[PDB]
Amino acid sequence: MTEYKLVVVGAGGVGKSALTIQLIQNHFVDEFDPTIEDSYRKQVVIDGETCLLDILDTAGQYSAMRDQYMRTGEGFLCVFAINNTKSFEDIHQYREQIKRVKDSDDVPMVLVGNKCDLAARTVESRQAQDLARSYGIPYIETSAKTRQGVEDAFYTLVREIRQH
Ligand SMILES: Nc1nc2c(ncn2[C@@H]2O[C@H](COP(=O)(O)OP(=O)(O)NP(=O)(O)O)[C@@H](O)[C@H]2O)c(=O)[nH]1
Ligand SMILES: [Ca+2]
Ligand SMILES: [Mg+2]
Repeated sequence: MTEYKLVVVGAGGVGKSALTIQLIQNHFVDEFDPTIEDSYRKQVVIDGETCLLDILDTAGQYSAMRDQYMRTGEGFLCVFAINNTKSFEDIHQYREQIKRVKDSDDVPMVLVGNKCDLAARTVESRQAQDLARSYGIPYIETSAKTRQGVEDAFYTLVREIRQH
């Protein structure tokens, strides 16, 4: 069937692994031993259509391996956490690097603000909505913990790949 290659990127500790596992296994894991991090495949139904998601959950930081997953990846979730200002400031660098390897300022992407279940917010929604608008991509707030917005974020990325 149709297979969509999705890649999850962003700074250390924003929730890349928890987000991926929440989508794949429908629960919240508190910690991961990066015995690779790596790749998962899932059959899902999106807009009536059944299809295959191949999701790579990346490390925060081999240049050729990084460039390699950026080049083969079809869509990207760019994750920060709403309680970590530094993670939001790093977003620019992840997006720039993807655009530079793919040779396109039109790569399918969704800006993800994770940990929205938390009280100690340091990044306002309006700031992140502005950044996303500046890139011309959607913004979605998520919580891997409560599952808020998780399906929306991944499913929106797939649609962005189709609408490309
Ligand atoms: N409150 C809350 N905590 C979360 C959420 N998502 C992840 N966490 C917690 O935040 C920490 C980071 O999660 P993790 O998935 O390991 O992050 P990561 O981005 O994969 N880190 P790394 O880049 O080092 O692989 C973990 O302690 C996890 O339990 C969320 O939505 N809400
Ligand atoms: Ca280039
Ligand atoms: Mg991880």
